[PDB]
Amino acid sequence: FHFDAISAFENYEIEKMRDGHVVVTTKVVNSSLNYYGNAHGGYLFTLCDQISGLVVISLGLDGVALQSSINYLKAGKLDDVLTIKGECVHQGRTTCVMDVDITNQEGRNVCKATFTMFVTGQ
Amino acid sequence: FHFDAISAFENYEIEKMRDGHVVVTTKVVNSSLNYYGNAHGGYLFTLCDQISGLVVISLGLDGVALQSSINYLKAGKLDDVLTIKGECVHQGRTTCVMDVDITNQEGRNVCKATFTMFVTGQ
Amino acid sequence: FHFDAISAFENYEIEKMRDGHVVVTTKVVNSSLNYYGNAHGGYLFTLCDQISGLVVISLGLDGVALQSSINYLKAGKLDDVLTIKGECVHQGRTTCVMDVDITNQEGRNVCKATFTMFVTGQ
Amino acid sequence: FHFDAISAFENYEIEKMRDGHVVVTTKVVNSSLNYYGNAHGGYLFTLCDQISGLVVISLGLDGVALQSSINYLKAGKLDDVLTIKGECVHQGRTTCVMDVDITNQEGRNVCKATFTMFVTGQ
Repeated sequence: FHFDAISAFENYEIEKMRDGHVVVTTKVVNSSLNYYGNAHGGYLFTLCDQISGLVVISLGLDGVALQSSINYLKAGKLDDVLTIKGECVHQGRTTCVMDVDITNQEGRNVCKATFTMFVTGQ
Repeated sequence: FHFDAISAFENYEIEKMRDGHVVVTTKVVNSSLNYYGNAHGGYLFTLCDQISGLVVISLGLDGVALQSSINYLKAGKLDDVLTIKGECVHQGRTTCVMDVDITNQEGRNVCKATFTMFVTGQ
Repeated sequence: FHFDAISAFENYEIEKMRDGHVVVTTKVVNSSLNYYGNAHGGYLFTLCDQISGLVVISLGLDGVALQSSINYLKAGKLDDVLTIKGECVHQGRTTCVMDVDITNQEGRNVCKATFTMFVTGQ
Repeated sequence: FHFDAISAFENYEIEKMRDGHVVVTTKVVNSSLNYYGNAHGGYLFTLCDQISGLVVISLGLDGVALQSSINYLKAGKLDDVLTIKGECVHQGRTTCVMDVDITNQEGRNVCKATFTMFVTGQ
């Protein structure tokens, strides 16, 4: 019947962004959560997708989304500090593939995603 | 270097929510967009994921995310009205599978996603 | 330690192959099965992938695989007659997306897959 | 109109199978190929899926397939020696996630897949 907006990156720190390697941290807040008080499925995905986009930028490329996949491994909670790590695992002539993982402050794996993108150009 | 928060469902209309069938509409606004002025990949995913969650609720179930997939077909733009349609395509004893599609106001297909969930219970 | 080769399409009937629409039937035999006597995960995928390839051919296109996804819904068994139905759900300038479903002789849904392909040309 | 059966593991060597780690090699032969003389999409998937199944066995578990994904990176060719490497990247109470990669004899990455399985038991 009613639910609040889901928001992502109301806070973040770019730790690394260089040559296809990206690390970004963010703290889980109330707008990150679903009904059950866990990190929203869309929120966690958006975290990964954005970092994927940064990997692409870091390569001097312009990209457009094609297909994306995600596995949910462990719930995120309010006040968790999530470390988002992106890597380009395949750079093709016309496509790129990015792998992105999220771990919490205890080192536990939260989710893992893969992004298949089309290279719009340089 | 810098980017704004990505937000989803700052506005929405639930048109249908009954027995595994869900339709929700929303208007694309500035917080929905990426750098290039298109609907953000995470935004479109979050739209689908939330409606998937509603399909599950509409069945009287509690669900937890496992794996999710999305295909991006056509860009969303500022002021687009996006119609989000969810259906449970498989209700298993212990898992559910939801298909979710988004179409714009011109009837064009924007994206399509599939959600594989674990049934936490009734 | 030891396992037999997995084989697909040692028998098949093309029922329909026209303008992006494909239906193919096949009977599950011993070489289709895994250790537990169910239709092998790779076998069911191969069934879908091949029919996806036929959808592409039926459109007068040449395609190359990019990314593919599958959901397993119900086990296939020896002597099942599996109906494999393929459709192009999106024909883009440079990519295609195919949806493929398998149902058994009792009308039950066995698996469902999605193929994202690159158009090599006409 | 006509096409030959697609077959997988008509030859193979298990190099490693221990505690969630699996390496298997196989040589690409004529029955592995599609129309265009490349390794068939279903063939490469079947290679990965089978090794995923071995990872699960190596853990003393019984598994059933749920959802699987694959990215195709570079074509396989006749006489290629493909090295298939599987790992369990997440062992949950009720599910497992396997990552599987294939590289050819030149060290080039051919494809990469992810398997989400349900643990039937011990």
